[PDB]
Formats: sequence, C-alpha cells, structure tokens
Amino acid sequence: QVHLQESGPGLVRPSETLSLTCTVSDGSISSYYWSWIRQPPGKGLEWIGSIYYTGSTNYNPSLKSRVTMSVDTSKNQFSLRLNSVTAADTAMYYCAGLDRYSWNEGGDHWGQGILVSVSSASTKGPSVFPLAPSSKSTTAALGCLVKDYFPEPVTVSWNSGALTSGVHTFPAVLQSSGLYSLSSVVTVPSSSLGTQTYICNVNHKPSNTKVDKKVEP
Amino acid sequence: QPVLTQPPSASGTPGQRVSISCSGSRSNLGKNTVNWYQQLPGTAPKLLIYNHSRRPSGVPERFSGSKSGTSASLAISGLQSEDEADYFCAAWDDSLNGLYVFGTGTKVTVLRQPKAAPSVTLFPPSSEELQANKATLVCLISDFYPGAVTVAWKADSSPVKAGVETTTPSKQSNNKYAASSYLSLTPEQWKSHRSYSCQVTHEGSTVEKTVAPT
Repeated sequence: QVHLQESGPGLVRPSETLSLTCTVSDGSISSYYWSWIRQPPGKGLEWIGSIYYTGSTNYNPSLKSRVTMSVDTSKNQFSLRLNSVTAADTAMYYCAGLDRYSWNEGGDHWGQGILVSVSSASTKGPSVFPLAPSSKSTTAALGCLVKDYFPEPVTVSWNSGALTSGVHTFPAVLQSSGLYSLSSVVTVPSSSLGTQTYICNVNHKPSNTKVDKKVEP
Repeated sequence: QPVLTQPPSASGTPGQRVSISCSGSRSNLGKNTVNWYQQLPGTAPKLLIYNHSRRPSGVPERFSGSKSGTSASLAISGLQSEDEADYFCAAWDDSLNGLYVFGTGTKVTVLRQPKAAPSVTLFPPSSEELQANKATLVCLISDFYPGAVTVAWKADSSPVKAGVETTTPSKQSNNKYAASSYLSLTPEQWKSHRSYSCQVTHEGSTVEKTVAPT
C-alpha cells in the first residue's frame, strides 16, 4: 500500500522558482532513489534527476545548471526546485522512487503526476522570413516562417484573405528557449510563379505586430 | 546520455499482436535492467514491465518484455482500444554519475483507416535570415497515419547533436496527420558543411530530403 503524492503550485510566473514536493506514505525514505521526471505536452519523457536520503545527488546534464533537489527525512518528503523557468518548462511533473539495483520485488514505484504550467506576462514580436519556391515546373510550394514570438496566438493570412485554397498553416512549435515558431505554406501552380505575386500577412496582436512578406523566387 | 531509440509508431487491428523495439548502448542495456512504461496524457506513466518481463500485479498477461545483448522488446498480444498510448523503455546508464535514460517513445494506434505514408518538403534557410546572422531549416511532414514519426537530421550523412525542434503530430482536415521540424544553425555551420538532410521515419518507410548551400 505504498503511495507517493506530489504537491505544489500548478501555476507559476517566469524567472521564479518552480517548487514541488513529494510525500512518501507507507515506505522507508531509505528504500528508493527518489526521482523527478517531466513530460512536456507533446514531447517525450525527461528524467529530471534523482536524490538519495543521505544527499547523493544526480542531475540530468541538460538541466543541472538550474535544478536543486532536496529531501526531508523527518517529514518523509523530497523536493525539487527549478530556477529560471520558461514556457518550455510547462510540463507534467511526477515523483517516483526508482529502484537503482533491481533489489525490490514489485519494481519501481510512482506518484500520480501533476501538470504544472508557467504563465508569463511578457510579449515578443516575431521574425518573419520567406520560404522561396525554387521553381519545380510541375504545383510548387512557397511559405512564411514566423519565428521566435512568445504569446501563442498568431494568425496568418495570404494576400489579405484572398488566397484560400492551398493554404496549410503548420502548428507552432515550443522551442526549448520558451518561444514559438510556425510555418504557413501555400501550394500554387508553377505557371503563376512569375506573374502572380504572393504576400503573407502575419498578425501577432499580443505584441501589436503586423508583418507582410512578399514571397518571390 | 546515450538515448534509447524506439520506432515512432506501432499499429495493428483489434486482437493482433504488436511488438515494440528498444535499442541501447553498452552503458545502459548491456549492464542494467529495462523498464517499460505506459504513458497516457494528463497522468503519470504506468509501469508495465520491470526487471526483464516481470510485471507488477494489475498488469494483464497480454504484455511481456524480453532483453537481449543490447536490445529489448515489449509485446502486446490481443490489442484492444484501451491500449492506445505512448510506450517508453527506460534504463539506467553508467555514464558520468548515473543517468536514467528514456526511450524515444512509440505511439500505439488501433487502425481506424489504412496507413498513409508521409510527404516531406524541405526548405533551406532564406538569404534574409542569413543576413540576420541566423539560419533555420524547415522540414514539413504531412498526410501520414497513424500520427507518429521520427525526424532525424543529418549533416554530411552524420547525425546532428542539437538544434532540432519538432512538433507533435496533429490531425488535419482529412483525418491524417501533419507535423513540422526545425533545425537552427549559425551561418558558418550552414555554409561549412556539404549538405543537410531531414530523415523522416514512419511505420517501416523512410523519406529523406537534402539541401545544400551551393
């Protein structure tokens, strides 16, 4: 009847410290290698790190610079603090007790997991670059790369909403730097490359930014 | 940390048997045990297999693992609609101070429709971006089912360390999936190497595109 429980603010501010504790009920603080894991929404599982009740610490090198894990032997808990949080740290965090040496029947034991999101009140304008056709002479494709903007909703039009058929706006990615980038590509007949001009209209209202890019070969 | 590689997608019709591969190095699978986790959205990973095909109580008999010299496999016989999840293999690693390494993950989908192979359009960095002391390659994937791929970038036929950001697959209008990946480079890195390649892997089909500065 072993049980792990996570606890902490499910919502947090950037450049603050992300705090999480895990209480262990029906288990010895010495019986496991107490670890923190996270999965960002969409991406895979990332082992944050592992701490032992004596103080033996082991940090993922990708996060070592800003992770500090602790253990409270009296309250039977163990904690995790993560400095310099960005939107890229919005993830589902879980405590587990990892069995380092296969010495326990029943294997590793896990908590229930909690989705911690970091809310930032800042903005950043997008950098817009054109994705040129490089003529293929047979329905070519040309686009707009919207890169490195923080607040999520941007809207992309083509020729101010005239060009509709063939518009495909791939969803934004969340880079490790905490900024978003997406691409909007259109498929146009090769004969129209030299005659018809194409301009994409990127609108990012949170930063009060509007950009129009003429995409020409 | 030498990361454990997994096929991006494993599929089957109801009742079929589906196996998941997990490839590792000498420091992780050649010396430590392998665990298999069932990952559902908005919850914690459910531990399916530990200690090479031992499973805790509550895990049906339909799951079973096995480890080899440096490879492990999970087996899900009699696939059910309730088995759609992201499955991960994790193993300890005797690297610098001891690292818990996860597998890249494998999406298990019950066949709602025939499989669709992906399309790949690769875009090199614009001259305007190069003038801004920056470089970005855009790799667009579309029209594939189920919704899971592995995008691996190469520089002169050798794999790229960092700089890759990939979106999770998303369902478009015609019930197939799309996704994009980006490789951020400095202008010197772009002009230096002979080529750069975007390699997309999906259910035993591989599509690789390449662009060059010259």
